[PDB]
Amino acid sequence: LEARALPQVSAVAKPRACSSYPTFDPATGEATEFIFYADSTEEPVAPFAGSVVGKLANPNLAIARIGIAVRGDLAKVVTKCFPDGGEEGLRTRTHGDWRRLTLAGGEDENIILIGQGPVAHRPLTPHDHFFANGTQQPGVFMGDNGSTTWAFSRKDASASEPFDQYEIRLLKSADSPLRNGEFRGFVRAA
Repeated sequence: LEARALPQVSAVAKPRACSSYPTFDPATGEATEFIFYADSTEEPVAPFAGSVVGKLANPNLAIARIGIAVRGDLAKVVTKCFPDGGEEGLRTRTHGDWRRLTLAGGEDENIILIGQGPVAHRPLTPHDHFFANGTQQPGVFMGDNGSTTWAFSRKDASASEPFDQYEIRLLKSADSPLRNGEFRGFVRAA
C-alpha cells in the first residue's frame, strides 16, 4: 500500500446542480449535507477522511480553504448545494453561515476558497469518472476544466490548527508539476 498508482480515468463534467450529487432531494430542490472525501490517493489515506476548514497562507484571498483531514474521525464540515443564485453553487457551513465554495483557478494554487469576494475565479464542478474501457468508476468527483486530479500536501498540527490535514489543490493536467511531499488523488463528494 506504500504507493498505489493513480487510476487512469476520463472525467466528464456533470451539471453544476444539486441533481448531480448523491444526496439529491427533489422535495427541496437542493442536496442534503455531504462531505468531500479523499479517493484513490497515491499514498494511503484513512477512509472517511473528510472535509476540514484550513487556514490560508494569504488571509486576504478569502475566509479560509477546504482541506482533507488526516484522521478519519476528525470533525467534518458539511457542504450543501443551494439552488440559490439562478445557477447552483456549493456552500459550506462554517464561521456562522453557509459560505460559497469557489476555485482560485490557475496552475500553482488552484484551491477551494470559502467566502471569496468579488474576484474572478472558477467553479467547483462535479464529474463522472470512466475507465479506459467505458466502465464508470462509482462516485462524484470534484474538479474543473477536464481535470479532477488533486495534489495532497500533508500539513501537521500546529498551534493555530490543532489537527493534521492534507492541503489540496487542483492540478492542471495529469503531468502537472508536484511540489515537495505531494501525492495525487481524487476528491469524492458523498
